[PDB]
Amino acid sequence: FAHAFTVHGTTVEVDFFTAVDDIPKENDHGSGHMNAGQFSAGTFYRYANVNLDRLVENTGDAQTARTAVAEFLRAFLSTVPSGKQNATAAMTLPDLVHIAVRFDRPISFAPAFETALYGSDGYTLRACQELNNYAERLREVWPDDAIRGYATVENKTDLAALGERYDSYPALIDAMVAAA
Amino acid sequence: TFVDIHAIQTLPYSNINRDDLGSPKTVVYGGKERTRVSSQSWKRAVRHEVEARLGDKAVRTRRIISEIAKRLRERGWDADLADAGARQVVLSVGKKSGIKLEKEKDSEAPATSVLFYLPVPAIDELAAIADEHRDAVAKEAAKKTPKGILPADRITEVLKSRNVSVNLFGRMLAELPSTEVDGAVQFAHAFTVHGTTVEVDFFTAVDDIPKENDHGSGHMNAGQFSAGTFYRYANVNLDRLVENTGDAQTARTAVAEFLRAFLSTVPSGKQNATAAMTLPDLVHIAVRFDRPISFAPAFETALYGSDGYTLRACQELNNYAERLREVWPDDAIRGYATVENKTDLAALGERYDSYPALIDAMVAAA
Amino acid sequence: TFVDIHAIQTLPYSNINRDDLGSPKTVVYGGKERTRVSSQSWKRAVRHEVEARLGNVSVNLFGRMLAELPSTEVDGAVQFAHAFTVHGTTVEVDFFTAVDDIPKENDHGSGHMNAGQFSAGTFYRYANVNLDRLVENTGDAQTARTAVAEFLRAFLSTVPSGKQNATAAMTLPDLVHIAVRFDRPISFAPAFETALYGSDGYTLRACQELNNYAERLREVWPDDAIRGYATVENKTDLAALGERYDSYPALIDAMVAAAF
Amino acid sequence: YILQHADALVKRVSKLIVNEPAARAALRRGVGLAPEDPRMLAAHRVVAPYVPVHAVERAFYAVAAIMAAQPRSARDRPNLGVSLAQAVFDKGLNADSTEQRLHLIARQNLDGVHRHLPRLVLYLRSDQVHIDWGILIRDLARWGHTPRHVAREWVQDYHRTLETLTRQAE
Amino acid sequence: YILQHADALVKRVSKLIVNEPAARAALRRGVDPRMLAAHRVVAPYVAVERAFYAVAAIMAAQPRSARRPNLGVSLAQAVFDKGLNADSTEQRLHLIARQNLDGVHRHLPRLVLYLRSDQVHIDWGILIRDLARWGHTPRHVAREWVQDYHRTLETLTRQAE
DNA sequence: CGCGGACGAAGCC
DNA sequence: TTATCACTGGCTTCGTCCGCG
RNA sequence: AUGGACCGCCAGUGAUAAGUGGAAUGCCAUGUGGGCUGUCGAGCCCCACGCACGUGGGG
Repeated sequence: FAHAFTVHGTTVEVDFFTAVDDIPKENDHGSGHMNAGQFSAGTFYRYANVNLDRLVENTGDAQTARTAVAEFLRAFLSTVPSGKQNATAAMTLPDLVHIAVRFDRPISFAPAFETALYGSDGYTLRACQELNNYAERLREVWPDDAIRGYATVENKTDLAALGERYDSYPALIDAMVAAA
Repeated sequence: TFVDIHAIQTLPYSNINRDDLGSPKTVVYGGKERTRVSSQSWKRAVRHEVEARLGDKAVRTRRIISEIAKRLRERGWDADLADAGARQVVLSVGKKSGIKLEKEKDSEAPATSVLFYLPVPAIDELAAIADEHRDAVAKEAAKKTPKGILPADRITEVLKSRNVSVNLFGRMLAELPSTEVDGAVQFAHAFTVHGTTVEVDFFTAVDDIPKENDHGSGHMNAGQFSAGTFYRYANVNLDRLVENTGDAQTARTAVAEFLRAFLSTVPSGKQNATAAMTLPDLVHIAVRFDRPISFAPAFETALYGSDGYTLRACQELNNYAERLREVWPDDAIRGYATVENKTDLAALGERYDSYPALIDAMVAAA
Repeated sequence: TFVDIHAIQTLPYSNINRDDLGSPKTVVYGGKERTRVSSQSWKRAVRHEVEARLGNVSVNLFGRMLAELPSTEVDGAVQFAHAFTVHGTTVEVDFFTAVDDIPKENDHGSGHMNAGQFSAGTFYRYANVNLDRLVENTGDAQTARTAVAEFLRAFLSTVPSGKQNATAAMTLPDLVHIAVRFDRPISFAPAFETALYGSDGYTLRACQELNNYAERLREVWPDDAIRGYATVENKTDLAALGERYDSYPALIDAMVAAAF
Repeated sequence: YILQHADALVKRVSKLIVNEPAARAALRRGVGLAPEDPRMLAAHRVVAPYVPVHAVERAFYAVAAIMAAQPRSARDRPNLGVSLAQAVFDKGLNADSTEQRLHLIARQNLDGVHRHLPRLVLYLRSDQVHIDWGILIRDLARWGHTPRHVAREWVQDYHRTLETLTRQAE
Repeated sequence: YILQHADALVKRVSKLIVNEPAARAALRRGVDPRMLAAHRVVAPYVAVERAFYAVAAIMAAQPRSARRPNLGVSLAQAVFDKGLNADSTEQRLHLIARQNLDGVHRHLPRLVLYLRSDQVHIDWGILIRDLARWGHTPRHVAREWVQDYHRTLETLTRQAE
């Protein structure tokens, strides 16, 4: 399980906040001083591997490995860490998912985003297009028969390199897990 | 005769190989600290991929006696006779009475003093040699100070058997210098192109069953990590590899599989927590006839930063390669493969579309 | 007539030669310890490339064959200075552990814990060769040609073989300066008696420092010395070192030609 | 040199703080932030004119703001290491833990010192520990040229003064 | 670089405004289709494009009474010399130093055109390259403007000893 | 059967 | 929290044994 | 041509396996940008015409 980092550079945004004392005091209202807690936002890139032979060795059976992997992938998309959420409701689904079944070796696409995106305009489209371009370039540089596939919310691009497109995340997971 | 491979490969928040405290190994190079991946670790990753892919497996172990004892026990020997016979196997060699042994640990066969690096079938052959002399070992186990009985010449000839990994990386065994084989591959310490400060991650481990003491006051240990674009370099002295393996065809297969493994493998350091598996952004194979030349001085001046280092690093290796070809004229066959298409990189020779195509063309060119 | 060479060859993380312990050899100079590769080690390497490439000029150019009995010429008319780093260098410890392949029902009790010392830096190398004694002893001036030319290129190309399989320290000098001097040999070692400060690299800075020292010494002693230097950078001019050359073998050719 | 302007900032500020509430609140909002950042521009009006490489300016702004973000309980030539060791021995702070934080700052870069520094220094001034801000300022200025040197001085001063303070309690 | 073309715009345009009224009126209406009448004068020399067009137009919309230092030093000297409000021009400077590339061109015209009102000297070339520097280093240029203002204000006050 | 090369015998606790 | 922590050598003369030719 | 000349310390090596920083929080209450103000004879050359006051064509 890789460390999810932002595609673009993000400066920490200090958020000044206070707690109101409910029973009125004349001086306290004018003074009004409390600590500042810092937040941040951005488009995270996320990556993870599942070494199937070792998982089959752990569970023993291949069928339990299938349920474990499929359910795991779905959990991987669905869950969010919930750290400080009652204050900021950050529940969100990934804008793009790209599952690949590599037989020789797993290959992360983190170098695609080492050059931070400049900004001023929405990063989602540029990030998806960049992951596309890098996926294309890796299949060119490293020829392989790995079964690829993706599911995306944006329709502005076809994203040819990410393999066959599937309409929904559960359909994609089911097809890929059944494909391994 | 010198195949040398250069490579630029980024790793994100990797921490692939740690010192004793978990900090990534660093070089103060060019006046600036740069995290590095030790050569021995990556060399191990490459040798495990090569051995796994070519099917022949070498074993670097300090506890040969126990293993030979297990094989002889599977051959029908009693456990005590297996132990005495394996002790005879390691006792019958060396100048003095025998190979030095570590203090015997209760319930297990003693570990050899020095690590052995030999193929698995060679271990089985040692078991067979100890097997055909079953009566001599049976009689000598009764003696208080049993001496070596097995022929020294036959055992020494079995220990000289070479795996592909020994032909490529070499071995050393001090007590029997006749078996020592000089390595044919030079593996440089992969350091970052740019200066990298070790980033500290403060992690905690959650206790699942709720307790008041469990949370609030309790704090959990901090773990270090680092990221960056490593520069990687390696040599293969072809004449020595051909002399070691003997045949030229086996040298070709060994080199091709080695280079491909060199690109493919990653040291696996806390990878179950970081997933740093990544392909090199650039590869530059050269077949040098006069001498191998590493491009590490190209990055002795640390890159300033603020912008993505891959492109600037590739342009710098290109520019430096051009200047070295002008300063040191040679007919060395160069060639590269890169993911970025923003530059032609004229000095790195003829461009090949893929890493396996590049490797095959270059190895075939030697 | 003495032809001497100054080079500023850098080496990545390596331990080319080492003491009786693991640490590399170090000369405390300018108040700052700085790693060195002793003269004999590099010279022996040079001896093997020169003699290998030549297929008795080796008992003349260098003092005497190691395995031969003294043949009344033990001196060599070649003087290798001990290479030392331009900057101060802390010996950098590399902790390493040998892995045990067979595993018992216990985990990771590795085969061998240890720590070996290594270091990296930009060594300032220097050597001189006394042509006159070489001509008087070898006889034929053409033998002198091949000996000095082939010796010079060998001086540039070779690097000692020590812990190299674990560290690939192969490299080419960044700066080479061959000065055919008739008055006397001069080393620019005191140019770096004040270790350069770090954090931005040293190749360029060391180049320009050597340029300042060459400028000044040439000022104190203006001579008819034939000079020339070759670098792997085109960005900075070093007027004090002579005329620039596109490459190392071109330079060596021009200076061997200059000697006769 | 630098220390001269630093002393002007320490008297001025330290004098412009306890003697001003609006300026104190306008400069404290920029602790641990680049001088480039808009959110600290309200601070330039007080500190910008004394900025005597670029690292410096970052140094002065930093300290000035961090020095200003202390609680009033802390308001009213030794280094920072000696101040920390004496704070451990005297005030009884954790020794082993302040130990790892010192060892983490000694590795940072010019930008890392200003992001790891505020917690220990502002917390150190909490529980009224004496801190010579001028030396700290010139130290943050010394990261632009000799980061490792200043780091080594900080750590050495800490351990040496801790040892001497423990041995003098014979 | 950029400053070279900027100087071409300052001389060429500085002549067309003070010289030909129809062009002056056609470029000043764009301080979008409504500014296309301006391209005919400025388009051939051109984030930088937005910079050039805006600065030429704004430079051109001054009154006739108004027809290497930065903008901050020009503002501070305008405060000290012409006696403009200091504290208020102060908040407007602090508001521009935070804007983005599109915000500088919408908050900028009032202070610069009003600054040139009461004949304050303004080096338009530096201002142009500054508006060009918002595409890559907005915060940097902002910091330079503010710093120049306070530093030159302080030095101008101290030199009046 | 001859020649060459390698190891041992102390002195030493 | 636990397990792991190398070898080898830079003495003396000669004789004998062993490997080789 | 210097207690010197000649002169390698050197062959080998995973630091490994494991890990929420978590729970809570109004920067709130107050404010003119105000007064003053018409945008009303040099223009450099060629040519044509002319009542030599000027008219007209072309740049």
